[PDB]
Amino acid sequence: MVISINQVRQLYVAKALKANTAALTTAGDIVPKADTAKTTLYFQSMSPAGIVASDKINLKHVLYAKATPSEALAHKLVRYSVTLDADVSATPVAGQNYILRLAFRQYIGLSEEDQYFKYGEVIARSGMTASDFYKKMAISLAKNLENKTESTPLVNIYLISAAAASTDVPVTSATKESDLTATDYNQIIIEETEQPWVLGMMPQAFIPFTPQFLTITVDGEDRLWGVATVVTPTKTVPDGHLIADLEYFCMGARGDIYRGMGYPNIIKTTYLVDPGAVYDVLDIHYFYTGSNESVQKSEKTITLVAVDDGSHTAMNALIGAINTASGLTIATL
Amino acid sequence: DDPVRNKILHPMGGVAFSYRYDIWYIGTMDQPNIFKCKIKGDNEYRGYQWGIRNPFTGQKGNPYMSFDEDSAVIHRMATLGVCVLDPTRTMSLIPAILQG
Amino acid sequence: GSAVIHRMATLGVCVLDPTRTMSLIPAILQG
Amino acid sequence: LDTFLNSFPTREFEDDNEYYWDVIGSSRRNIPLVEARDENGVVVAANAAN
Amino acid sequence: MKTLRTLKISPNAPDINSVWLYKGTMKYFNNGEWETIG
Amino acid sequence: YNTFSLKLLEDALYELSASKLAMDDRLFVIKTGERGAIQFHKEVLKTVSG
Amino acid sequence: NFPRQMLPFSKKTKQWRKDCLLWANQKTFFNYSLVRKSVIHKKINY
Amino acid sequence: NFPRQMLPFSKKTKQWRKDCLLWANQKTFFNYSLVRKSVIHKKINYDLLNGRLHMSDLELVLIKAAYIPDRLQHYPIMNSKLNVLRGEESKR
Amino acid sequence: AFGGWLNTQGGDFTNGVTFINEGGSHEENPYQGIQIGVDGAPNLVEQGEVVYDDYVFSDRMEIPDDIRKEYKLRGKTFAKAAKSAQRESEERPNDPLSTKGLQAAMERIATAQEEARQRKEAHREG
Amino acid sequence: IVGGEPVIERVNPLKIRIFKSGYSNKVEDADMIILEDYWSPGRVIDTYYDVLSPKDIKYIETMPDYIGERYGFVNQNMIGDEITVRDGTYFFDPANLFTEGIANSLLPYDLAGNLRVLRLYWKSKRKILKVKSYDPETGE
Amino acid sequence: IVGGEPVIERVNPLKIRIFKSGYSNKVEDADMIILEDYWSPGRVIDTYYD
Amino acid sequence: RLNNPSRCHFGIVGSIYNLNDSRPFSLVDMMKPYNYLYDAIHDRLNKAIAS
Repeated sequence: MVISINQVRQLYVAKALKANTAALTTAGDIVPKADTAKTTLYFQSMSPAGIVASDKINLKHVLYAKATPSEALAHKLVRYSVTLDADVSATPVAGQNYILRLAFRQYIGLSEEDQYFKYGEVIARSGMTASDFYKKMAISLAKNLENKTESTPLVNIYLISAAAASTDVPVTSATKESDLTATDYNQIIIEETEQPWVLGMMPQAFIPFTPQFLTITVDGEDRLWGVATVVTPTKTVPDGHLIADLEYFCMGARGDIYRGMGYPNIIKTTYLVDPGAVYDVLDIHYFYTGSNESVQKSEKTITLVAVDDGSHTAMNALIGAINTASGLTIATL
Repeated sequence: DDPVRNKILHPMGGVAFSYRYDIWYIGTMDQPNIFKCKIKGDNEYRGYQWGIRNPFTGQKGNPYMSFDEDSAVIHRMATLGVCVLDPTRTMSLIPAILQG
Repeated sequence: GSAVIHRMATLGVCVLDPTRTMSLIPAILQG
Repeated sequence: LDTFLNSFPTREFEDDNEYYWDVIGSSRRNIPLVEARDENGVVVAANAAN
Repeated sequence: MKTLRTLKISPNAPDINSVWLYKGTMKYFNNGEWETIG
Repeated sequence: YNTFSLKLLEDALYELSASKLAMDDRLFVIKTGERGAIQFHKEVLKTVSG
Repeated sequence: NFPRQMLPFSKKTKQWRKDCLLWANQKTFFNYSLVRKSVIHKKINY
Repeated sequence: NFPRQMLPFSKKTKQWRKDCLLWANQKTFFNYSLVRKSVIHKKINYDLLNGRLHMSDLELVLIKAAYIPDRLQHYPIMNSKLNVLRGEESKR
Repeated sequence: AFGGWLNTQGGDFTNGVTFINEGGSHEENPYQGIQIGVDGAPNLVEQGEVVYDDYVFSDRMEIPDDIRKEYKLRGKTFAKAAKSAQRESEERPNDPLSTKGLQAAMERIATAQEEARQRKEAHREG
Repeated sequence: IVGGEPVIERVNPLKIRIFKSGYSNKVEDADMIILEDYWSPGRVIDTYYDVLSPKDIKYIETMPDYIGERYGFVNQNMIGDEITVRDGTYFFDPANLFTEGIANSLLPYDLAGNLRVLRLYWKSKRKILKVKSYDPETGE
Repeated sequence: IVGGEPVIERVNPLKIRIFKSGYSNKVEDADMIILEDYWSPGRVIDTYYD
Repeated sequence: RLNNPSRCHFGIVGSIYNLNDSRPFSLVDMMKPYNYLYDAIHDRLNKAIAS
């Protein structure tokens, strides 16, 4: 992907900590170096082809240095509880067509005007209860929204039994009517899903949606049928792809601006971050001002990424290597 | 009908700003009711803040430097307004889901 | 302002085949 | 939204920071009553004679 | 809000948008079925 | 679809045409079979009777 | 609004020509020239 | 970037002639000419002859309201110097 | 009327060529042509021919490959080659170099038309 | 040549940009002259009745109304960002800059009902040929 | 031309609205010109009797 | 006019006595600041005469 910068940004992956310039042996290590006079901070990182230092931060010219966990970089997949409006009708009426429209708002473009509309429909009959309705509508949407012919994964739809009320029984286009065997269904949850991701060519993005209901005649007046409340999210997309697309961008400040343009002739810059791991991010945003009449500041920032093992062990040990060496109070996360 | 700026959807399909009725012209007034206000003739700014070259206007060389960077910053400023002399010549009818 | 004359230029020298250039340098100018 | 705002005319203002326009009503008016009094100075109630 | 212009005397259900009259009943189509008055 | 109703087809084709097409560009020529032409006949016969 | 002048000669009917005058009615209040001073400034001079 | 004028006449097309005009609109209002002055400098000299005195051209400002206890009345004594020389030229 | 003319800046500037359109073919037009002049007296032309200095470039003929690499013609017909010799001189009617460039180029297509008409005449009578 | 006849007009020296001359006092020596003005719609049809597409007439004919020396101001080589305006003229840094803005350009495409006519005249390059040909009669 | 014969008057510079002039110092160069005066009833029939 | 079908105007002909595309600075306008100063000093003269 492509991000915005405050006049530069450069990333250093902190895979291991060595605290001295002689122990930098394998790829991806970091050493935050500073002298005893607390005025200069730089990071000597062992790249895959030699020891590379950072821009020399003047510690009287830092602006903010805050470190962020990996649970704050997870886009939560929102849910939508599709139910019958019980004030309209407690049981489904035996004549009307019960059609539900999903209004997707960013289907293949970025703009809210590149829309997509997908549907599911039940003809309700006599004696059909609500649980036989939700069993018959989650298949009528899974044949549409979770089919094997579709270009992209649109949504993940589920059913919830009233006895369990917390776990979801997932419905797919191949799920038959005898697979969903419960007489106590009470809602249909439609959840956002993880779109595809390519390193550098296709960023991480999401297609939003709103379930909207079509009008049925109850008594003699055409009323709305359903209600759709936003249930709190349960599934979160991890931090592996936002940092790989961030490193792939920020390696081009210190390196080749083209990435693979012209392929007999590319420089294979080796990337160190794993897209299958969750990462903590620390940004030290600083500037430059000379002792002259040129008092305008040139803002810069340095991003340090490190692997999270659940308890933020590698990042809080990296912060403690920066705070004692440089004399800043980066808050441990 | 715009789904980019109008973001509240209406339960009867489509956006809720499209269910708003507005009668902008009622009768003859003998003047413009709704017109665009503008100061001293359109007045606009086209500033430029550049160092040793200007990529915007395509200029190398600066006898009077703005700063010493290798940059160019454009500034544009404009002042503008709209007027309704008689708002009783206009009648609105708004859906209440847009919240006042 | 200060009266500073700034000047800037880009350049580069390409040697295509450095196998066609031979040099004998004295040993005191190395390492 | 741009072609909506193009059907409206223009008016040059002499700078300044604010504009006023004067709206006018009608000269003809009916005035409510406080109370009527008869010849001897006392008021006319509702339950009185002519 | 649902106009019913005709009335049909027949022992079988004539149409959705008419009113079915048997001997001592008046059934009309509402709620997916035939509900009688009275 | 499981069962064809024109409430599904007129709202598949109004939401598509309102979001993607202009006003005079909403002519939809539907290709179908012989049994689908009678199925399109029976739903609008239920609509026009309404 | 001043009606359309990009018309043929046949569509410039009596109601069209009456629309240009009723537009022009009450337009003598304002000033519309970039190289004239205002009528409240020349009446001071006379 | 001004387009290349070192072309054959077949490559001076509809879009090339249009690209020369989109350059003159967009880029140039430059007013960097070696022998002629700047447009705000000439306009002050014209405004002095229509009797408008710019207070930012005779002092550093520390007003904009059209009254004398913080503005300065102008006395047009340069017009009658110049109206002899445009009067003699008309009578030559 | 955009045929060989530069109608700009309030005036009607031509470069000498008379682009002859909108009449009809010699069979299709009822007056067997446009009849531009009374000189022979019925000077007849059609929708494709162009004239420069009372010389008609025919639109019904074609360009031989022998007379294309010689004289360096660009069009597939002699009329459509004289419509391509004046493309520089269309936007510049009063340029002195373009009037010299046109008249020198118009005598070549005038020469090449007389060469192709002679070759067609000699082959058919043989 | 305007309207078939030769015309002559004096050019407002605040409304003519003379580029690419060589310390020459003569305006004829310039390579590139841009003339901006605010023409009426009646004057552009007097001049360009002959080259304006029917689409371009509908551009003139779809104009909102009228308005009517503050066209609009440009400042190049700005030392600073701090600009002061609410009456309509732009006030700047005291000695670093102009300190005030008196209109320096004709930026808005329509003032009053008057349109904006930008004319660009420029010297381009034309490839020609010099041909040495002998006289047929004598050896010249 | 009034009364069949050409006349010439002066226009009061308070009673004319010159529209759409192009920074011209002339009055013939205007696209629209409004003349608003008050006329005697004899002058509105000396001019428009026919 | 003979070549333009489009050059037409109305009967109204006139001219503005201005300088370089400006609003005109008349003779009265260039003497009006001095006539306003005459009235204020002929005021102080008249109130010195009265007292």
